Amino acid sequence: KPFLSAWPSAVVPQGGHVTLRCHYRHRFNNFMLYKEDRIHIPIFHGRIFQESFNMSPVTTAHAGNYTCRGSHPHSPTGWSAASNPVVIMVTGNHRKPSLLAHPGPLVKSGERVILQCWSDIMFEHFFLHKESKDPSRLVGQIHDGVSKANFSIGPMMFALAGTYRCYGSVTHTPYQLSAPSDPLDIVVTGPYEKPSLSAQPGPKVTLSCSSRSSYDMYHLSREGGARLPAVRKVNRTFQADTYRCFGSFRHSPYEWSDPSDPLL
Amino acid sequence: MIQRTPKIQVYSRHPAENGKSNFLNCYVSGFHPSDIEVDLLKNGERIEKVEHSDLSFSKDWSFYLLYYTEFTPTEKDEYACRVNHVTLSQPKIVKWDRDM
Amino acid sequence: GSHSMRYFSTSVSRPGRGEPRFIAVGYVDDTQFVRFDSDAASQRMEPRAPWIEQEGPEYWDEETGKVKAHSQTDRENLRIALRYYNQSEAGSHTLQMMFGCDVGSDGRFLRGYHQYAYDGKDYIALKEDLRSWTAADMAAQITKRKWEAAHVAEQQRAYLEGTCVDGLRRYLENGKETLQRTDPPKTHMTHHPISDHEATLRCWALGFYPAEITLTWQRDGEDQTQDTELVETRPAGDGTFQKWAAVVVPSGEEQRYTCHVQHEGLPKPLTLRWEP
Amino acid sequence: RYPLTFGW
Ligand SMILES: *[C@@H]1O[C@H](CO)[C@@H](O)[C@H](O)[C@H]1NC(C)=O
Ligand SMILES: *[C@@H]1O[C@H](CO)[C@@H](O)[C@H](O)[C@H]1NC(C)=O
Repeated sequence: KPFLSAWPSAVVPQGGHVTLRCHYRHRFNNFMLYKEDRIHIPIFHGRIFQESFNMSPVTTAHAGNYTCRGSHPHSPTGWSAASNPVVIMVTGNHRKPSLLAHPGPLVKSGERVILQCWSDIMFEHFFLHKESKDPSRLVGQIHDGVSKANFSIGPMMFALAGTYRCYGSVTHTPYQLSAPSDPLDIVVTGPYEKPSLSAQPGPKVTLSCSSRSSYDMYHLSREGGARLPAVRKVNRTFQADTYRCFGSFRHSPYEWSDPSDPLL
Repeated sequence: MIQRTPKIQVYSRHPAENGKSNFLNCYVSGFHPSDIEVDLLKNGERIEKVEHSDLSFSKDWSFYLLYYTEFTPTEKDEYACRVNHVTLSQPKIVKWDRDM
Repeated sequence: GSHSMRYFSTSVSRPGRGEPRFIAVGYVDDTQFVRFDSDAASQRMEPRAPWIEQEGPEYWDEETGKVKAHSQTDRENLRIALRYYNQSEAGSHTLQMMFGCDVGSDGRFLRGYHQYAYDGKDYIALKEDLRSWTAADMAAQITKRKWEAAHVAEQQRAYLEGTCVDGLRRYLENGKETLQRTDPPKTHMTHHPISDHEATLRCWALGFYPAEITLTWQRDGEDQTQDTELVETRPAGDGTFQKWAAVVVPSGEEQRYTCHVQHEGLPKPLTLRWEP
Repeated sequence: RYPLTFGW
């Protein structure tokens, strides 16, 4: 069977750019595309795509469930078999929903977190996507005049941490998603060792978290939500410049250390 | 990038006895990356039911595979192995030398 | 004798050609016993040797869990490497991991390995002390610092000396008549005229296990370590191995050369001389 | 027995 892929993503905004590539016989050879409504009927009047199909500018009719077939001339049928299904979902249709983290975006390694996607609009389908494979889906539950969902994410690992967005679809146009909800960054704490917290001149202000581990960046937060690069001291210690602080490594911004001890 | 060319060895499992069922092996080794194309040829034509071992490598990180098939050696039926790789612009044919 | 257990894992990314592929194989000495393919239908740690099929379902559930966790882990490590070397997200790259341990005839730990490689080059390796890491390039020093911060070398040391060698002893026991049974090499010699003034002598060794064997050509006693041609020890396909060594001899001096074969299954090394 | 692997 051929391999069908979408570059840069199968979740593309309207007017953006998307491209379906059909790999068969170790080549992006000539292929014909198909939708789920017409399984054995090629789309575009049986168009034979020489190169790859760039669907830019991406419109509404450009969404749906696709499968390709490559040209196998030396075979009973003139073409190949059915490739893997690929669902193109176009975003930017309805109004954006909302995304909250319960209990919070700072998840302990191996623990769970509920990303609740909700909106006053009674979206029938809610979809959760991390900023890069097939997105998750749950049906909206109507309560108190708004539709909500409970996406469970866990157990927490470095691969599950990142920027999440959630979308909503209407009951009769599932491939046309709403605008992207505001991006929620979910970061993981640990298993890296917790640092030590200090705040010259004293608790009566400048951050100062110290640790032997060469954390590239110290992050600070208090009980109420309201970066800081580091440098080594003469003791080779990497210091910074209810409170808590975490250590983080460069190019790995969504993976933090264990929380430092809380300080007055 | 490190791109090594596969070393090919075509041979028989047991000592070759004409007319006695046996196995033909093409051992490809030392290659990188792991994307390699190996087929067993009989009179130039591809052989079906060619099994392959599971992808593994050695202490220098170069991969190695074995492709084997059942056959019955005949003096008029000459067997061989075709190996194509990213380091090979031309599928290497290595003929199975019984007299070797 | 000195036995070993190894695990080799390969993660490859094929943008546009397929999904990322994770193949893992487990070997004891030279006999493969497990495999896991992220592209097969089972999605479970599969047996590849008869002496391991006798394990309970708890074993296969535990092993499948750990190997699928490693699948997801290395699949993500590919993406992290993309940013470590600032590589394009359209190229194809490789990530290999070699893990394992050695034991002696005493059944006690000898040496433990836990090393990684990116695109065939060394990445991060575990030192024989089992307490520090060797990072090859800068991207590997990043991982080394993360790993020193997570105290991973301590957990790996516990595992290499604990479950790894205990499991290796159990594997050597469950197939004692398979893994601790040496097979002697069957030897013969072939003669092919290279030209009128020289010919080629080839000493063969077939059907031997383990794959460790020594073929040396000697002219009047002294070795021809540089005049000889060696091929890689190749598998027969049935757990035995093959190898041959060939040296070019002047026409008439075939009696001056001889081939010595040394192997564990041989009670005494074999001397082979070619006669017409 | 399969090892315990960690993220890079
Ligand atoms: C897309 O179509 C294929 C082929 O009919 C089907 O198997 C697959 O489930 C569809 N994808 C969905 C429903 O997400
Ligand atoms: C969803 O998660 C919220 C988080 O507080 C919880 O209160 C609620 O019971 C869960 N279920 C529904 C149906 O909202």
